[PDB]
Amino acid sequence: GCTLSAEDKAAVERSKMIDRNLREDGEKAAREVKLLLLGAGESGKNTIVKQMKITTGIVETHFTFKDLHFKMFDVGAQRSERKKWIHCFEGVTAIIFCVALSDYDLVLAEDEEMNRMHASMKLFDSICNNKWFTDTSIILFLNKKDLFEEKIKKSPLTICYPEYAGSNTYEEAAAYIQCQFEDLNKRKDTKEIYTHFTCSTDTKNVQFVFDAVTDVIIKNNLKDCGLF
Amino acid sequence: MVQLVESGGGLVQPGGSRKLSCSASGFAFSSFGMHWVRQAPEKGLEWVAYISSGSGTIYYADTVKGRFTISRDDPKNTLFLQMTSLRSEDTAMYYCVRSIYYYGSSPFDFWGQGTTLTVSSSDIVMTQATSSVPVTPGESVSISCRSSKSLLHSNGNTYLYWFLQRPGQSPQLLIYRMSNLASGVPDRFSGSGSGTAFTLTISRLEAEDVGVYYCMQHLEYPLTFGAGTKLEL
Amino acid sequence: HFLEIDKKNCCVFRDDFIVKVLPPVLGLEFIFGLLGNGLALWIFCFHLKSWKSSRIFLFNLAVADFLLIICLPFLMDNYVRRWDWKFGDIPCRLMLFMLAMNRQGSIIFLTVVAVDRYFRVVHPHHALNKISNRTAAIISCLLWGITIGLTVHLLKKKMPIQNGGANLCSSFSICHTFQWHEAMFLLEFFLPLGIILFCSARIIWSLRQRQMDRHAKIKRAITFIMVVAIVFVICFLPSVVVRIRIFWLLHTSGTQNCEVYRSVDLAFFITLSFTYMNSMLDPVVYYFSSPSF
Amino acid sequence: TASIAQARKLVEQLKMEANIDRIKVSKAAADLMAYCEAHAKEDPLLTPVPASENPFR
Amino acid sequence: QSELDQLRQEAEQLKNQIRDARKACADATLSQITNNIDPVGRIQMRTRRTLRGHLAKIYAMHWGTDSRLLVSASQDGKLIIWDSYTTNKVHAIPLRSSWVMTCAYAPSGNYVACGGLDNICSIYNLKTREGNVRVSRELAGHTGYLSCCRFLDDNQIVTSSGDTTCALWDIETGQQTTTFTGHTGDVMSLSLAPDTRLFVSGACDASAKLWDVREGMCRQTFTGHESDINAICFFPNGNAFATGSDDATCRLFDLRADQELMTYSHDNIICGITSVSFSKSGRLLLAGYDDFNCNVWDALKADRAGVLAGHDNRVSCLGVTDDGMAVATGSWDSFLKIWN
Ligand SMILES: C[C@@]1(c2ccccc2)OC(C(=O)O)=CC1=O
Repeated sequence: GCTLSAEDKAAVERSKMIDRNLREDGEKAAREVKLLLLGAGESGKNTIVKQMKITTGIVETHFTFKDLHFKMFDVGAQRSERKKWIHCFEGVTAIIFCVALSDYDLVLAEDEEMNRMHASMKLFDSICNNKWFTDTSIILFLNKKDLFEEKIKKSPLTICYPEYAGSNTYEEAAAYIQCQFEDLNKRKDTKEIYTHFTCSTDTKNVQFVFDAVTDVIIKNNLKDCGLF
Repeated sequence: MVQLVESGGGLVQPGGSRKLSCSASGFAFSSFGMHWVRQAPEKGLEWVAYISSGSGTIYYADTVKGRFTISRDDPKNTLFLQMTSLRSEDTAMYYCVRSIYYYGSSPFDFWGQGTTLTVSSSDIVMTQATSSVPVTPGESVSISCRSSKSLLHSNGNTYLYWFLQRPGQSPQLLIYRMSNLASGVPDRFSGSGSGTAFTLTISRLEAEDVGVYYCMQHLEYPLTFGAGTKLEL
Repeated sequence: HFLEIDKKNCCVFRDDFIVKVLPPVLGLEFIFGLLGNGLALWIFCFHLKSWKSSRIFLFNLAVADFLLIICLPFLMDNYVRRWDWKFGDIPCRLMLFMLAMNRQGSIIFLTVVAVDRYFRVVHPHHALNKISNRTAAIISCLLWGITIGLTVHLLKKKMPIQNGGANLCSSFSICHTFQWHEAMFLLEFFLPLGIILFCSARIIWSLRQRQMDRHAKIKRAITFIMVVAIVFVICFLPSVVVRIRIFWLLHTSGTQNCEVYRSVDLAFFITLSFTYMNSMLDPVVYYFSSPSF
Repeated sequence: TASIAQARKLVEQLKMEANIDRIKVSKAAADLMAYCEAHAKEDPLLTPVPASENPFR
Repeated sequence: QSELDQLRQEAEQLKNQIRDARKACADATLSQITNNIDPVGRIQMRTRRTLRGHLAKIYAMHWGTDSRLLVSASQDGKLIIWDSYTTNKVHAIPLRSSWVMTCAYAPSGNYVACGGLDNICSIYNLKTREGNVRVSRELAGHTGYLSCCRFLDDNQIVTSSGDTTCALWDIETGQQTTTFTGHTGDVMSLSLAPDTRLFVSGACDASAKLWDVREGMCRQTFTGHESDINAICFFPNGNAFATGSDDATCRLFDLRADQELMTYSHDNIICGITSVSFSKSGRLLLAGYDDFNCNVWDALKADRAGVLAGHDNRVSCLGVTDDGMAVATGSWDSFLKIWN
């Protein structure tokens, strides 16, 4: 009150101005959508990023669509332990996962016994059933589907899945893959998985992402009222 | 480089009006408070008006209350001073001063190069009894300033400022809050005091220290300057 | 014989069925509403941690309902003694202002909640859906000011006037001058009903068009949205219907002959407890029957 | 022979920490106790100060 | 594959003789001697200030040497300098990368540092002839995220990284003067000795190492923990340090005895330690936990002497002023509290 000198009052006014600027920046940040991009290096993250946007560390990509501002965060460059920094992304709107369909017959360079598809399944299981993402929806992308159609004839799907008992029909194999991936999650009530099939689709990927984000945002809005 | 350039002034008839403006460059204008300081042709400094960062706070001297108005244009980095009903006692050199306020900052650190205005035809009292101290190079000289009211505050700060005005130059800040050296000031200067009696000590006197020394209080809003003490070689 | 002149010609009736029917149901309403509203109140003030833009409106609804409930042990003694007000003169006009203010405030705060849910469901990306707690407070203050301004004229009126050895404390009497209070009674039900119906139909239409119906919590939200409209209509329709009947009788037969309003007056005063029962019913629909509380 | 260099470096490092001298645990315990006793009166946390000289009063 | 097996066996015997020497030099236990001293009373510290303005989780804080100013880093992409006496905000520095994990304040008070998932340590000059804070230097050597950084002086800074390495930097030239490469896991924390000639680092391989700043070599290695070490701090004397890990225990190590001295654990505490610090005299050991509260330990008797409660989320950082007057805690609930 009146017990402050002139310089003290001026410092208080400066602090108030800083507070106003901080609140404005916080509101501007809160008006925007955060997404985490995960997957294998060759699984098709780069083509997804290129479709959305039409050295080491963390790579941010910013794009707009129907007046909504998105920013994707790519953490593929961090080779360190994932559990020490994965808690920093708690609170993202959704997680985008990319899996290459043409990986069912390929194997990793490090281990020939360890095929790429099972490694992708292990990573998906670890990410989905995580203590930090128990309420975060996952957008799943299956990219190399024309190559999948080409390779489903010469190389049967039974190579990756010994217990597969279906025909070599393309949509049947795709349905089997999607069902196998969608069965890793153990919440089934707090988490929903959106699966889409994209090879070179134009603006279909962005529209699908926008629809999934709107569906997540509606259910988040219904949390504030309390009727959800 | 930091630069403050004022423009305007000249010759004004009594009772007329005129606006002075100051253009700033080389620093973040919108983060600083700004002051107008006056200089009579033979007398000392006299505070006029102040505007804070964000224009939230504005203060005026008693003699210019109502007649003068002060405004700032942040996007253009320009400060304004509109004067109305000018009197014969308004003739002076008008300086523009920048000041920033936070813990450990140095207010009144940079002064502009003022412009001459010519017109045709309670408060803390700061006293500098000595008006002339003839000196010789290499000698240690002390300059004393005393205040009617105690400048010590309950927070442990003593709001006393020392300034130096070389011949044909704008005033320069030397000591802020009674003990702290300004960034460019050499270490030969030293400040001390206790509440009411204050002193500035110059050691290993050079030939560039010839000028008028002023003491200022920053405790109460009507900032007041003591009559300067001139050093002659 | 039943004619009276409070300030104009106005029939007034004293009936025996009121003493039999109103005290029990009104006491049950009072106790249940007091319990529920107080419980929700001290859960809100203590157990909650973070306050959002919708819980502020819900808390305003709770305090309005609590204020309406706490001020009706005194009209129990005006019903058990036929029509007899022994509490004075100020405690009549003051509580009439209380009731006519809290009822409208409660209706406004159901409308606000309905509009909020509409904007959060149908327009997910909108500035209204993200507003700080400092704007909800000022909106609440403005709405309270609106309801107080619309109710304030009830504080200056000629209350306890002797008719046959008893004093009357009732702003709902069968007169003919078109008092503004009856217009407010009709207007506080017509427009809010339309707003609620529109904002409810659009929510289910959007939730069905976007195909969230397979989710169980979406179905629970849909049914708890239908419950609000059903409760509002069943609590506020009969009073308006009987008032319209009374107005039609006044326009056709005229006020020259009383004793033709004997049944409609009793029906209106019996059904007017449904508005009070609404304040008892809505705390559990809005507060307790939610996944988070 | 890519990792032979780092294995030999590890062996050399272990040889370096092998020759480092050690003292008794009791001496270190006494040193820590003496340090804690000497500066006991200078710790404002275990010896609360009056509100006259408390900056956060 | 023959010489490698011989070298591994030689290392096994080297570790065996190190263990034997450590057992031989362990004549008594610090708990055995200390039992005769009088215990400290119950510690009743109450909140004195609450600093608000961060809109996301707070990850790091650091006190100034004047014991009045402090800097805090949060995920909202802002670096705030506080005046703890008046709760005034002195500066607000917007970071280029909002994924900050650490922050440091220079002893002279002229510079501040921060870093995180960008693998870059940024230096900000707080005292410019202008009225703003601007970036002075950026260090881009590490190939992993930066977990800790501490100023040696105005021109030297030491950083720890997720690439299992620690480095000493020259700020003027922006170059790596020295590199430390002993660890086999992610380095999570480091502490500077009072004389600033040695420093200790704790990594995810459940080990701590004592480094020589000048020679750039590992002097000693300390074991005993079972999980990743998240925090480390020297005893005020400089001859000991304390580590906190994910196995819900804190331990004290002696440099001269090359072994553990005490263990600070309770059977009903099962969450990991996030931060640890000492009091001015070294008698009190303050540790932040995942269970939303800090525990004050008697560093000489390993008995809990107080509790700091009042945070609604995980306590991520804490520090004690250089004069020992106050303790500050930061939490994931976006609030900073000053205790006394
Ligand atoms: C019947 C009435 C009443 C009854 C007894 C005492 C006061 C008021 O209840 C309403 C009301 O709450 O709106 C108006 C009334 O006249």
